[PDB]
Order: sequence, then structure tokens, then C-alpha cells
Amino acid sequence: TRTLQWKCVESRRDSKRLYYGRFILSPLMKGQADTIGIAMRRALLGEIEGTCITRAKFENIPHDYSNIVGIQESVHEILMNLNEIVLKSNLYGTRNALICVQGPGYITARDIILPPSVEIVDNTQHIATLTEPINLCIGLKIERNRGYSSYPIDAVFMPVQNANHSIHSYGNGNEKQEILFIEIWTNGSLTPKEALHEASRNLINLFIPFLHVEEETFYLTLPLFPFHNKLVNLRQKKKELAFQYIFIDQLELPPRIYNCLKKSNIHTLLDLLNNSQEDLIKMEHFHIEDVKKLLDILEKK
Amino acid sequence: TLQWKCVESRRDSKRLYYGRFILSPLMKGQADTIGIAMRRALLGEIEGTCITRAKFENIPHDYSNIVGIQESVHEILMNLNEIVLKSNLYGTRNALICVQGPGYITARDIILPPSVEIVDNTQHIATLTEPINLCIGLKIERNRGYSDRSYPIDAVFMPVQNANHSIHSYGNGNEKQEILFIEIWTNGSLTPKEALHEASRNLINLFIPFLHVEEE
Amino acid sequence: MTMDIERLLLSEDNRFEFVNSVAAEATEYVEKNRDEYGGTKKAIFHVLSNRVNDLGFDRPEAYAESDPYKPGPGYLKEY
Amino acid sequence: ANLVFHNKVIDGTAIKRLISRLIDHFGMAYTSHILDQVKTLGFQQA
Amino acid sequence: ATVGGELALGKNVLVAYMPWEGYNFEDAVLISECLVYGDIYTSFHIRKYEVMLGSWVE
Amino acid sequence: ISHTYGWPPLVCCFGSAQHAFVPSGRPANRLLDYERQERMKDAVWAPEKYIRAPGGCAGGVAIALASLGGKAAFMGKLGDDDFGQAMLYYLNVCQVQTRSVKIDSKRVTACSTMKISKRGRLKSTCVKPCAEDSLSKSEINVDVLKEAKMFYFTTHSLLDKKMMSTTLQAIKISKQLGNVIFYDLNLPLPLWQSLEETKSLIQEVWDLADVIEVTKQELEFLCGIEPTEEFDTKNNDSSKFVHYEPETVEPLWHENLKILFVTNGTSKIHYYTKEHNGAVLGMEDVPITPFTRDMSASGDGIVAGLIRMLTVQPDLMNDKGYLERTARYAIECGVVDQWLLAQTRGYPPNGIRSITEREYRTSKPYDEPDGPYVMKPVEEREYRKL
Amino acid sequence: FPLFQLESADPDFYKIGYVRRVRAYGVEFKEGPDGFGIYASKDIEPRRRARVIME
Amino acid sequence: LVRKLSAQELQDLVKGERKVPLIVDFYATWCGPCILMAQELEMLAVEYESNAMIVKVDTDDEYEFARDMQVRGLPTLFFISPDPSKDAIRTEGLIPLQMMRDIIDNDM
Amino acid sequence: LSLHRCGLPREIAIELFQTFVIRGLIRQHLASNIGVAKSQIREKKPIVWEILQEVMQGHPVLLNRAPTLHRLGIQSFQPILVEGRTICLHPLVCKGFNADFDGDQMAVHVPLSLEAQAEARLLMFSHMNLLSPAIGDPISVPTQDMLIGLYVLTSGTRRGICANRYNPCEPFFCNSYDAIGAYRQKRINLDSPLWLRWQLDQRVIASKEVPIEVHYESFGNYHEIYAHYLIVRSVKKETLYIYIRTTVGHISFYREIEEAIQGFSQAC
RNA sequence: CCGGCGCGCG
Ligand SMILES: Nc1ncnc2c1ncn2[C@@H]1O[C@H](CSCC[C@H](N)C(=O)O)[C@@H](O)[C@H]1O
Ligand SMILES: [Mg+2]
Repeated sequence: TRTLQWKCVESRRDSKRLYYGRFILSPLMKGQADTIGIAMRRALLGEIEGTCITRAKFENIPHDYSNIVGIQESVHEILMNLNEIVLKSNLYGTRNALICVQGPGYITARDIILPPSVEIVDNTQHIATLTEPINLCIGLKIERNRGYSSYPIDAVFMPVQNANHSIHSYGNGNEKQEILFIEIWTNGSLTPKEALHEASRNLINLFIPFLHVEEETFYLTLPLFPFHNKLVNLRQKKKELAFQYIFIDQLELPPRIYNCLKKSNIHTLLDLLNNSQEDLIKMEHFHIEDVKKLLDILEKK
Repeated sequence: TLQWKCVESRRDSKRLYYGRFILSPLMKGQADTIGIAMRRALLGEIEGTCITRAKFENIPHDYSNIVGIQESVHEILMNLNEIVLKSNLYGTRNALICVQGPGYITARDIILPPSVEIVDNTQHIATLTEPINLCIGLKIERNRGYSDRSYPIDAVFMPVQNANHSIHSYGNGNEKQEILFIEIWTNGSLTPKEALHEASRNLINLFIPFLHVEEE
Repeated sequence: MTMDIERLLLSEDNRFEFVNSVAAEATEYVEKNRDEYGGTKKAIFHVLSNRVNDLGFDRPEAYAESDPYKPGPGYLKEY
Repeated sequence: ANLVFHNKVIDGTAIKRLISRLIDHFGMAYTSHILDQVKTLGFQQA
Repeated sequence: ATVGGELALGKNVLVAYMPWEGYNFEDAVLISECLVYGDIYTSFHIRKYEVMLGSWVE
Repeated sequence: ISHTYGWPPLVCCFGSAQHAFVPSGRPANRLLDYERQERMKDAVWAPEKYIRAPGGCAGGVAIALASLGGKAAFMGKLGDDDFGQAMLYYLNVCQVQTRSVKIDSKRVTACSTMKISKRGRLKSTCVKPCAEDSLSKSEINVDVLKEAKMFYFTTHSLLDKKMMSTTLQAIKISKQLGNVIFYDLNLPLPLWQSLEETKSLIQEVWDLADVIEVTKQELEFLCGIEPTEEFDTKNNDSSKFVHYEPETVEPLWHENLKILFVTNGTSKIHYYTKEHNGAVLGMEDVPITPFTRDMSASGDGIVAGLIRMLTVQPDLMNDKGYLERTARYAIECGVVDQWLLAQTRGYPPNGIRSITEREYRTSKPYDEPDGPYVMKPVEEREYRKL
Repeated sequence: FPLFQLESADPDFYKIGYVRRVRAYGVEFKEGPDGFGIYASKDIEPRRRARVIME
Repeated sequence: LVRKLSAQELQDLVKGERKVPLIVDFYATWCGPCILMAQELEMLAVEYESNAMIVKVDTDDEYEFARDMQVRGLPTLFFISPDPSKDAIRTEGLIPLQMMRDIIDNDM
Repeated sequence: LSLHRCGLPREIAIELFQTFVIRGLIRQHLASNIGVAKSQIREKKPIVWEILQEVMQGHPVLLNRAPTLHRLGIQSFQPILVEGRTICLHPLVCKGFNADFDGDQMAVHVPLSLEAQAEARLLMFSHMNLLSPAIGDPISVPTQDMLIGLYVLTSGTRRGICANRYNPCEPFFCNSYDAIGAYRQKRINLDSPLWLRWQLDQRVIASKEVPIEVHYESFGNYHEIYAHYLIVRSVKKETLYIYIRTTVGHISFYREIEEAIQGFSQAC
């Protein structure tokens, strides 16, 4: 139905923690594919957030470079294994999880007691192996963040492993259209389609602030109310309104003079008073008769 | 909160506008991506209006010069390529030049389609000495930058002459913050604030389709 | 300031004498008003600006400038 | 500035000769800024 | 510095040979953040000095 | 003074400058990805019942059109009280020409004295109207009507008899001066029952309009069609987005009608002419907040985009490609406006407290000692066997 | 508020000098019936040392 | 505290008698400005602990009653005077709290 | 970095300027005495770095490499605070120091008295030491990477048999800004030939050669075609049009130098 | 807080 369409031309789950997806987007006007590709690549590699363990707490360890009797792996190896756990969550904040098991056996990623807002991507991820029945209690800390970073864990938050894109000529140069392909590799915390959608949303949220109102435009959720409060305060101890807040619309001017002031970027009474007669004379359709009648109108105010 | 502001504005002439804009606070790495995308959009995704074709009527014999005109045909075309226009036109329209005789032919002597305006009416086109009527049929188009005996004009659709971005970083310990600066130079057919808004809208329109869904 | 320093030496027969006179003037500035210098205002910069200003060319006092875009106290610009 | 328009090549000998002529004509303060700009341009094109 | 019975003093990293904005001027090397947060070139260093065990001194 | 009329052409928006006032809201269907909705249901807020408002007031459309770079003037009345002055200032700083706004010192802004009958069931029987209902025919600014090339108005102006007379006079005057009349229905709340009296009220203004914009629900109501589709079901079947044939909209057509726009939010916009008809698909998976759930900002943006594109190229009102591009532009404008409103208002947590989307998507630490996510003292451990 | 409230020499005379590194500071050239002359185009504030007028 | 009351209960309340101003909120669950007005009314009821009564009537469930009151949209407030001689005030839109206080202290 | 600036590590800077940081702390009443200020410096308080940054402004330092073979082996720079533990050095001053970035180190010195600071600022800064005292050649000349960049930029068009496969039996731009804008929009390459309208005097370095071809029209106008430019002249009028055949690279080099001069002139 | 020896870096 749509003239410009997008579709997933290939989806592949090579492993539990490595997803692949290729997407198409055609037809694009010449130069649009390059902009979309570069912005999408930078968003995928830098703007997508992930969740991972950032802090693990032990109880009977002198330092992270020591061993535990009954566990094959040292504390450093356990921390390295904990750093490789892939989690998924849509929420922010420093959630905490718990590892509370008794050996012997294998401690996999499905042994983590997670809060309801966090999920495990790969159940089979290894943490440690218990050879004898020793107690093992580990308290974990999980938060959602971007980029990368009780023993601290060097957490890498980027869930997109790699990205690629290509641009191909659509065909005859009627409008010299183009075809865009995008390849995304993720770690399973989100699908390549989810990564594409999240990158689009993040880019839009990055570009949309310029479409807001400029800083220091309204008087300081509902910009109307603070100015109403200012007017209410001005009603008591009557001091009238400043010329900056009074616009030339509310002053009775002939339509020609109003248009002349408007296209000269004159909007408020303060701007009108700051203007000089010579500058207004420089602007056409504005003769000395207009100058004197405008001065009379301002005097009447 | 994330806000933007214009920190500098100037108008050196009618065809040279400058503006400097700010955007803060931003996270690490965001300002560079925003600046790159905005610069690309400003340089090529903004539509401009230019004269793309000229037809010489009154039988000029298809020679290098016309009797009574100081400037040559190639010189006239080069002069026409320099005229700055703004419009909202869709498709292609036509403009005409009909100057009676001796005097100076400027942009002011162009009969324009409805939506087309002229940024500078003092732009010179041709000089006439002897009283000969000159008939030129101009073809006017509106296109993106990245996009019968009639002489073509190699128009470059660049309303934004130049664009730059710079990053200022600040921090006190573990919390950082960066500021984005964007400089825009336009040829007067559009203000730097208008250029910024148009670039943002074009980028957003470029990234809307990835969120499209289809009827089942 | 580099252009100003070059301009000031265009009228000096000896540059060593110029440096000595600038140092003496800065020393007098520091002795007269000790607490005004050492921070955002430097005595040698003030001397150079005054010598440039004495010719009739307006310059900021001691070439003292700050960043209007600092996001509040405590934030230090990272190069 | 009445600069000549080089249209052939800028090699090591040409840039050394050009800088020396700029110091004589413009001075060390002007040429110090020209060197800063040319350094960026050469790095940007490499 | 030994893997599988062989001397292993370094790492295999993706490398390009091109000038990049003067940050590899003369003999400088420009590297990626992946080598940092990936712990590709992280080494343990231990001094000796003639305090509780497992303490973070400063 | 036709030589002082610049570009773009001026647009006169006739009506009331209300503050966050919604005419009505009908059940609606929007295009959505439901796998994402299921996945992000704990972080993305959605209404249990999707109900869409057709838009807002004429002042909102004037503000939205100005934000698009168009020239907009608001014709209406405001009081001299603090609320009226604040509303006038807000319109002024939004680059809306307020020289056609009449200021009345004897009227109260957004307040009407009402006489309730306390014998039978209570009626209210409006006695003294509000400030933005008392614009007389003599207070109509004719200069802006000469300058303007398009006249915009809504059905909220036909509720009061004096307001209806003023609206009729303004429409007729604009028609004499060769303006294009844009009628945005935006059916008010009391008119959604007894279709016959709605037709009786809007019959005269309907025949004086060159461009008419209605919602899908409004078109079904005016054509006597009972919605047979299903609401609030997690799918995107084409029965929810049906392009009615020109025969369905045939009874509503008249001699001077040029374009009829049928909008389904930003999901789909249908355009009808006497020679071409079609629809353009859009996008409605924008951020929505309990403070922005009515989706009236999208309607205002759509109408503003339609007006902007129709005014910039008025000779292409019959061009099919230009109509498709206009519909796409209106969809984009509505999407942008809804996104901006969601960012500005923020989520619920003048007494008005709001939290950002970042705070809304922040969970509790779950560090309760009784919780199963904290290292309890060794007395109570409850190890699980491997 | 701003709203409520001897001839100059040939510009080419100074322009031909100006394009050849002639600089005049705070003064303008004026012509009268007697002849040419140099007059202060503004108020020259007395500084510590002598002020440069022309070069 | 604002209590959700039906058409007949409001019938009884107005046909009865009271010594305090009555503010009736006409709202719908699908309007965001209705939620903002609810926050404003909750703050006002905090300010007016017992000297005023604020009630809410759902428009979607009392559409005929809302039409009988000439409610032309949402949010809409009705200020009912305890004195039968005085007239009721209908406010359209998200009016500020100061207007509410001015109405209650001037024409209530 | 600028030619007159260097980057100082935070630890080196706080060590060298310790007394000045103590004075800055005490002066604004943020330290009770010298001991309290020293304790604050030892704790790396966030306000110590503000005072250090303030007091380093306008105070030069002297850098020095180990084998000082001539007087340019020690130079003065304006220190700025850079992150890390390394000294940031300008690339154009490495030849004077005989320094490369493969393990070299430098010593930093702080002039304390006002006379020493004046000497360092007015005699030892790199912007007044552009010439070598041995014979007078420039010492801060672009080298290596910058030289290759300039050589590639100013390497002109492919010509002759390296441009056309067969024996031949280009865009015209009003100004250089149009040509560079077309280059930005990927319409032309860096070394693609183009014709540039020239509105100045003939100042293009070229071989002293007569025109290859003169196209004389019977109406009076004649076109003189040289190897690198085209000149249009007439016998009726005094008009004279010049078009230069060049690339974007030559235009870019000329604009870079011209804009450097104009910006320096405007900034003063 | 003194000197020898060995190994290195530029
Ligand atoms: N104070 C004075 N009063 C009248 N004439 C003067 C004068 N000082 C100089 N002149 C005249 O000016 C001449 C010097 S050249 C000075 C400018 C000259 N008047 C011109 O218009 O070109 C002398 O010939 C002298 O006659
Ligand atoms: Mg070395």
C-alpha cells in the first residue's frame, strides 16, 4: 500500500545470545539512504541501552583475587562469569537480585532470583561449579544504562554487537532512487527488529527538541498559568504591564502599517519604542505621514 | 531539561544570514550524532528554488552575443544562476522576462509564478543599451540539494551555504554533560532558525517510516 | 594578544628593554593593588592591555574572559 | 590580502618557501595563525 | 603469557593503516574504546613494600 | 493595500481561544504493533479503551499553523480579566496575529451565568454567555478577512444563536472576498445524539464550505452508518480502516465542495474529490500520556498541515499527487504535535504534579528485607538445591 | 525612547589610501572653500600616552 | 475529596439545601485535561476543607444529563450557589485555581 | 591545540602551581589558613580544580626536551588542564624539539616572579619564534601527514591520456563557494576539472605562454584560450572576463589561507 | 638525602 516500504529480509538466531537480522527500505531519494544509514548506525552503536549486573557482594572473601574451598573457580573467575550474563529490562533504577544455592552442582544463569522487571536471556550461562555442599550467597545489583561502566563489575551496556548498511541504485534515473539494507547483530536481550525500532525512536527523541519552543519564550506543563499568576500579582499593587509583554496587535494601527511592522520583525511595544524614526523611514510604504500618524497613535496610548 | 536557544544572529546582507544555536544538556556521544545528522540534513535535505532552464525568444540566431545586450548569452546564464529565490511550488512552473529597452535588467524584472518570491531585487541580469525587447523564458524548480534551443542552468540547490557543529564538555567527578553548538549560513531565502526547524522535521520524517505497520 | 604584542614591539628599538619596562609596570601594578591580580586578572596582561589601550585601540581589561555556557558551579570544562 | 593563486602543486619545498614569504609580508603573528589553519587542512585531507 | 604450550605476549586486534586527523602523527597510535572496556590489554601489576589483608589502600 | 500582502497567505481562524478544551471523544481504532505493546506493556502507557478527540478550538489550530511556518490570525473575543489577558498573551507569543481579537471589558472569559430550573429535572438555560461567545457582527475585523486567503471555523461557534449569526456573517463576507472556506466539524458533545438536529444546525454552513474535514466517526454519524468493526482488539485488520466509496459520501456532497478529508487520527487520512479519491497510511504509535490521551493535538496538527499545504499551492486542490502529499504532510504534523505534547505535559505521579518519561519508567529498588532479592541474615537463608 | 526623539571628502580619497595600508583612526577628511582638512570624527579621549591618528 | 455521583444524586443534592458552595465536575475518563482539572480540584478541596463541596459527574455515563446541562465539552465545572436567588457559573476549559477562588469569593 | 598552548596533566599542574592554588583558596575565604588549604589540596576536593584552572590562566610554562641542541629545545606555552597523565604537545613544534611520540618525555618549569613570566610570554612563545637562528628557515613548517594532505589537495586534474581513453578529436561556477558546495553535495570530485569565474586581477601562477587558441568573432569579441584559463575580450567595450580552470582542491587551499588572513584581521 | 655495580628509555 505504502509507496515506501520496509521489511525484514532475513532473520537468524545463530545462538541463544547472538541474533541476526537484515532489513530493506526502498525506494529512497538520492542522498536519503546515506543520512538514514549513518544516523541509524550511530544510534544502534551508541544510543541503545541494556541491563547487566554491576555489583556482586560476597561474605567470606578477603579479596577478589582469592579462592573458595569447594568451588573450582576463584572469585575473579566468578566475577568474570557474572559479567557475561545477558539480562533484559525496560525500566531504570538499581534493582537487586540474589544467588542463594547449596552445592554440589552447577550454578547457571537460571539460579538467579530476579525481580519481576528483569528477565534472563540465556538460562545456560555458567557462573560457577560447586564440588561439595558449601553455602554460597551472592547479592547482585542490576541497572539499565548506556555505554559501559561488594565488588564492582565492569558492565558493558551496549546490546547491539555490530551493525552494517549498504546503499544500492534502484534503477533508471527517473528520480535516481536507492535501496537501503541494514544488518543488525544483537546479544538476544532484544531482537534486531526491536533494535531498529528503538534506534528510530531514540533518533526521533534526539531531533524533536529543536521543534519545541525556544528557551526563554514563555514567562516563567501549562505555560499559560505562570503568566496568569503574574497578572494576578500585578492586579494587586497596580503597576500595569511591561511594554515587552504588550504587542502591536492590541494597538489600533492601520493594516498597512501593521503589516509593515510585522514583516520588519516588530512584534512587541518595547521593540516599537526601541525603534528609531530613520529605520522605519528606510522601510518602504512608510512615509512621513505614516510616521506622524503612528507617533500620534502611540501618544494616545 | 533538554532545551535549545539561538545564541547569535546576523544579517550581513540580503543574501547572507548567519545564526548560532545551542542544545543542552546532552549525554555523552549524543551531541556528535545530532550534529552529524543535522549538518547532513541542512546541507542536502532542505529544498531550494532555482532557475533551471532559460529559453531565448525573439530569434537571437543562437549566437554567442545578442545585438544591443552588453552581456553575452553565457554571461546572462551565469547571472541567472546567481538569483536567489524562495517558494512553496510543487512540480515545475514558468517565469518570463520582458524588458522594453535600454536600462538595467535585474531580478525585479522577472514575472514570477504564484508562490515564488525574490530574495534580492537588485541582482543584475543583463544591460541593454539599444531599444530592443528581450524575451527570456525561465524554468523554475524546487528540489533537494542531494537530488528546443533552451539553454540549461546548472543550478545547485543549496539554500544553506554552510553548516558546522561543535561540542563543549563539562563535568564534576562522575557526572558529565555536553553542549551542542550549530552554526548555519543561509542565502537569505530562509532564516537559520527556519533551516534548523526544517532540518529537524526532515530528519524525523526520514525516521518515521521505520515505525510503520501494515493492515492485516 | 599575540597580535597586540607584535604591534607593541613595532615601536620599540630594543625588545629586552620592552620586556623590562613591562615587568616593571606589572610590578608597580601588583604593589599598588595586590588583591586584584593573580586570579582572573593578571598583571602582565593588564599592562599589555593598557599599553594597547593607550594607543586608542579598545581591548578587554587584561584580556580576561570566561565561558557563558558553564552549566552552573562546580562544572569544569574538559578539553 | 593579495595572495597569488597557486594552481600546480604544493610540495615540501613550496610550503617552506610560501611560509617564509608570508612571514616577511604579513609578520609572525599572522603567519602563526595561517600555520594553524594549514595544519588542520593538511590533516583533514590526509 | 602462555596458551596451550606456546608463548603468548600479545593480542590479535583489528587494525587499519591510515592517517586519522593527526592523532597518529609521527608514532602516535589511535585505539578504540573496545580495547578498554573489553579488557583486551589489561595487566596485573604488584609492588612490594618492606595493614589488614584484602584492604584497598590509598 | 494588496501590495502589502506577503507570503505565505494569511489564514483566519474563527472561533474561541479555549485552554485544553475537548469537544467530544469517540471510540477509535489505531494502527499499532501489538508484539511491541505486549513486550513494553510495563514501560509504555496505553489506554484501556482507545478514545480519540477530533481536535480542539480554533485558537489551537491557529497556534499549530503558526508553528508550521504559516501565517495565522485568530478572530474571536476575550475578556479583560487575568485569564483573558493571559490567553491573549499566549496567542501573541505563538506568532498568532491577534489584531482581530476583540477585547470586552463587560464579559468574563470562560465563564457563563446559568439559570438552573429547580422544579423538574435540572436544565441550565444559559443566560449571560462567556467572553468568547459574544462577538457581534460589528466586531468582525474585515481587514483581516480581505487579507486572508482561507477562512477556518468550527461547529463550536454555531452553538450560540448570536455566535451562529456572527459565524454566518463572517463566512459570507469571506466568500464575497474570494476566500476558501475550511469547515472543521469537530462535533461538540451535545450534538452526538439526534443526528437530525445536528444536520439542521450544520446544513447551512456545510453548503458554504470548500474544504471540509471530518473524522471517520463523524462521517459515519452524518451518513447514518453504524460502526460494524470491533474495538480494542489486538490486531490490525483492514475492516477497522475502510475507505468508503464516493457513493457513501455522495449525499454529503454539494455544488461548491472541492475536497473532503476523512481522518482516522494519524493512522489514515482519506481524501475525496469529484474526480479522484484515495487514502494515505500513517503512524499512531506515538508516546501517549494520561494527560495527553485524547489525541486532540494530533487532530490540531493534521488540520494545520492540511491548511498549510492547501494555502501554499491553492491551484492544486484537484491534483491527486498533491493531495496525497498533503495528507502525508498532515499525518507527519499530527505525529510531531502529539510527540511534543507528550514530552511537555509528562506523566502524572495550581496543584499540578507531573513526572518525566524517565521517571515513569523507573522501578523500585526491590531492596525490601522481606523480599527474596536481599541477603537475609544466616538464620533465615532457604538455600535451593542444585 | 528612541522613537519619541564643511562637507565630507570624496570617499575614494581615503579609499585609495586605505587599500594601500593607509589607516586613519578617529578622524575624517573634510573639504571646504579654503581647502582640505582633517577633523576628529568623534571625541578622542585623552589617554596616558600619545594616540595614533594616522599611519 | 471529590466523590463520583450519578445524575439522580445530583438531582437530590441541588433540589435539597446546603450552606456551602457546590462545585460539580463534568469529566470523562478519556480526557487528559480532565485529569489535570481533577488535580486542581483536589488541591482546591484541600484548601477548602469544609467550606465547599466538590463533586464529579461522569459524562459518558450521564450523557443525557450532561446535555440537559448544556455541557459543550470537557473539562466543565458548574458552581452552584447555595442561595437559590443567585445564578450558577459554567466554566469551560482548564481554568487556573485563582479564577476558582475569585468566583467562590465574589459570586458564590 | 593552538600553536601557543600545551596540555598539562592534572597532577603535574596541581604540584607546580601549589602555592598559587593555596593563595586562590585563602583569598576567597574558602581556606582558613595555609595548613587547611594544603589539606584540601591533598584531599583532591572538587573546588581545588576550579582555583587551579583560574590561576593557570595567563601564567606560562616552559617545556624542554632532553637533548637541548639549540635554543628552540626549550619553549614557552600557555598551559591548559587536560585529562590523563600525559603532556599534550602541538604537532607543529615537534621539529624544533626534535620530538616524536614513541616514548619521549619533557620537563615543565613554572616562572615564578613577574619578570620571568614577562620574559617567557614576550620572548619564548612559539608564535614569535617561527624562524631558526642557524640560517633563517621556518621551523614550524607542516611535515609528513599535513604535507601529504596538502600535496593530495593541490594535485591537479588527470590530464591527457590519463584523463581520456581516446583523443578528443566541465561545470561552470559563479564563485568558489558554489564549487565547494557542489563538492559537499558529492556532485564533483576533489580533482574533477571545473571553470571558476574570476572577478579579480590575473594572479594565477602559470607558464608564460601565449594562448593555445584565439576564437575571434566577426562582431568584435574574441576568446583567448590558455592552458589554465579563458579570457574574453572585446574591441567595442572595455569588458574583460576571466575563467580559471582548476579543481576544488586548489580553491580550498586558496580559501583556507585567505580566510585565515581575513579572520585574523577581523578578530583584531 | 652517600657512593659504586647492573639493566634499561628518549
Ligand atoms: N592655518 C592655516 N590657515 C590657512 N591656510 C593654511 C593653514 N595651514 C595651512 N594652510 C594652507 O594649506 C596648505 C598646506 S596643504 C594643507 C591642505 C590644503 N589646504 C589643501 O586643501 O590641499 C598651505 O599651502 C597653506 O597655504
Ligand atoms: Mg622518540
